[PDB]
Amino acid sequence: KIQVAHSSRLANLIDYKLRVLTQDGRVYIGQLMAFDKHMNLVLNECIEERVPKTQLDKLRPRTLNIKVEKRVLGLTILRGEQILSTVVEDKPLLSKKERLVRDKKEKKQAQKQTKLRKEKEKKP
Amino acid sequence: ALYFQNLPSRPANKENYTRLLLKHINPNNKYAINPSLPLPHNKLLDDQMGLLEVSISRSSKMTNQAFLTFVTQEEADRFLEKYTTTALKVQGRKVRMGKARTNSLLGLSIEMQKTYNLDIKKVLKARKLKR
Amino acid sequence: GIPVKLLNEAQGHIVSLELTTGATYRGKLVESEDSMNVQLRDVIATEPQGAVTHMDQIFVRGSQIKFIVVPDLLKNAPLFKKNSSRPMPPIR
Amino acid sequence: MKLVNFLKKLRNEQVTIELKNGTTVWGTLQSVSPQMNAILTDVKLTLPQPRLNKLNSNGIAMASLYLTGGQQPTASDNIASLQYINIRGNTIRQIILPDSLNLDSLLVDQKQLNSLRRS
RNA sequence: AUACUUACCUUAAGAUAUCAGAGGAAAGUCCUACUGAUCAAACAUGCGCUUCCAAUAGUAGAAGGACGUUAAGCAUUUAUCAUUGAACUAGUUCAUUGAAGUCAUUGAUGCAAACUCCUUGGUCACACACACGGCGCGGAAGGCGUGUUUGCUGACGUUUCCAUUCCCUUGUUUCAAUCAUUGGUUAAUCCCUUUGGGUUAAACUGAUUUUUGGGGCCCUUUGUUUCUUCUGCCUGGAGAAGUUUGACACCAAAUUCAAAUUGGUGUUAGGGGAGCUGGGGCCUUUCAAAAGAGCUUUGUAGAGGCAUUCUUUUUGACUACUUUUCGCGUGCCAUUUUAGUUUUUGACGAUUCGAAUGAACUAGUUUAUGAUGAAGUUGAGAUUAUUUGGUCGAUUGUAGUUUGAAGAUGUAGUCUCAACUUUGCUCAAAUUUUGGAAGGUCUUGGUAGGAACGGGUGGAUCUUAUAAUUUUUGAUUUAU
Repeated sequence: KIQVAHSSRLANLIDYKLRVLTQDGRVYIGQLMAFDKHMNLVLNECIEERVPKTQLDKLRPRTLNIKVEKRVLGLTILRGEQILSTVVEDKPLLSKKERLVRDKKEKKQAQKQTKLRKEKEKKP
Repeated sequence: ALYFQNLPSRPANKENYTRLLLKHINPNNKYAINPSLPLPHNKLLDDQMGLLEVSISRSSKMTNQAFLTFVTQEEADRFLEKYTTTALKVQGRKVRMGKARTNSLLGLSIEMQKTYNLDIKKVLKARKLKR
Repeated sequence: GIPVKLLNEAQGHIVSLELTTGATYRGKLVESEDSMNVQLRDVIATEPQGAVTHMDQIFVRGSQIKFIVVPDLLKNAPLFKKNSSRPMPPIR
Repeated sequence: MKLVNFLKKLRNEQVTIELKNGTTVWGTLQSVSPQMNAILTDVKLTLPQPRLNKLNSNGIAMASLYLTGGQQPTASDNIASLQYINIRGNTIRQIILPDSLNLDSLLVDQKQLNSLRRS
């Protein structure tokens, strides 16, 4: 499927589509953007998947097909208290090289902003 | 002992490639599951209804054609009139198949059971094909 | 942290809530603090068992909040800029 | 003293992280945060079977286990295998570390000595 | 943007890898672009490392979705509580009064299929190739390893700071014709010293460039190549200007009254080549270190050994012999007009040629014929068996050695081992590993900012407040 870097922390992984497990047995799958000290994180396009009480008997030990009722909720902010564990689903729309490119161009543009602001403030 | 053409070259792992090939032939076969794959040694079956082993090299000469061997010759042909010249298609492509010009190597282990000289001859003529 | 700052950026916009008790409060966000406790205006409430009601004003404790749904257009909001250039802070 | 600083020297070891759910995780261990957030690499995480003539297992842990995406369809018992699970710190109950490593070398904290050596 | 008025408010703390050793200002601290080890980051760079990257020899297929249809699909289960009166069995129906009351019953739950539609990929190159399971060019994602730099990282300010480039192209590819440029080969003529060198014109061949024509693929580039602006295009792929203290596009306003004004968001791109520069692999040369190619005697150095005796006791310990009680060897050197097995195919199946037969094609060619011809004995070693040559456990007593206790008496030389040198006898040169310098070749990366210094600087990380209701030191394994 997908191989995550053998040493990769929550800061190394951004924009990866994640799979988030809460205490209540439901899952939030989507792109991570930010997170925090106490690990409450922000997902971009996320869908909460749930195993109904009626399908649950199908998971108890004996090819299984579970009907997982899920609903779509975009740009949420989770709470660190509820989060249990996190897994990686996919890798970002952009490669590593391309993200280096956009990072460098973004930084250069950011410096250009500071110069254009400084010299717009100084003379007038 | 059977011979194919224009199969997908792209999967690079023989056990994954035999997964795909076996998957197109027999849906709901033994192995859609993927814990493990069997490996008969030179001199057990892969799938029911005639299949035994699968052979693929990476060589530029053998690139797209992968060969199948069967339990016996009448079942080897029985697989051929299963479709009866109605072309099945693997991943992207209809395959054109025929009888192998050389007999199945693992079928020789079954025949003579019913083979050190062949292994000597293969090392010799291989040594000469290197030249 | 950024997750709370995005909640402060969502003031005056329709947001959704999930309390850990199971209810759902969807309505317009008036106030939010750094303790994540928010107060909402003109909100529709869904009880854990589905019974839906309507209340004009509500205040919820942040510890009981589970997830908050925020208008999607805040995704590209400047909080998420990785490389950003700030000026020098004023001397006081 | 913070004993979590011990776990940070256990890096690259086979370990079971036995959580509050009863879920057990066998895996190779990577950097452990100061809040005891434990990040693993190649993990097989499962639930034990209370026998007791069919005593229903944890109902939340089965759902959380199927929802990792790592449970394969043909598993007879209840397990899942996946790469890279990151575990919040407050979820951990017990940690079973291997028998081989010696504690006397790892249980020495450099800050504890540093405080005494300096005074 | 400036001036005035009013309101709201002001600094959690500390730190930036660890360990060890040497040095500077008995204890501790601080410090050393000091020395080692380990760790971490960035940057390079490698591995026959691992996985993945879609049909055009066809109207497909892989992954993921539909908050899509069939679809009132099929199979199930559900629609409030209390008070009073009438009838009623001994709970049921109707009417009235009060309380709350997600919508749905075309619902909800379970089961399964068919169809349709969306997003994504190198839809690359070479190949249609009878094998025993590779070593085409790239891209994505990892694992492992070596090397360099740095020790969290970035903006800002200061400096005898150091820096300091170009060209072509923006459909692409291929062939042909002709033009131009450079190089090699052959023939002829002339000159100088049969041979060599130079020049001449001519012929052939390779590479590069200009103009035309032909072919192929692409044009969704949908605002017709998307780096801008302006001109412009399908009978065409074009032309002009410009490229970061700047230009352009766009959004917002209120007025003026179509420009600008002020505040904001975004674009300034891709490809190739020359130069310069960083890294890697290979080759050649130069240098430094290390090593490898018998016996006897003599000399030197180092190491080891060599100076109390006698008697008694220890079912104290060990070894050997003999006695008492409960032919064999799992044993070995030499020889079989000795035997058996293996090994050396030591020596005395493949390829080529000729002949015959069959089949196919137009006497010739090809294929096939376990299809013919030609190119057991001896010796040595090892193992086993046989034969004669042949050789060798427990209790008591004696002898030898070691240890302990008691009593009595007295107070430099030699040998062996190792290293070096010289002489006799026999049978400086070259090779390899490690490290440095130069040149060549292949390959890859970079190509406009970088270094030092400085702070009442930003952000990351760590330590402590911080295990006491608002997230990480437990009330969701449903429990008695």
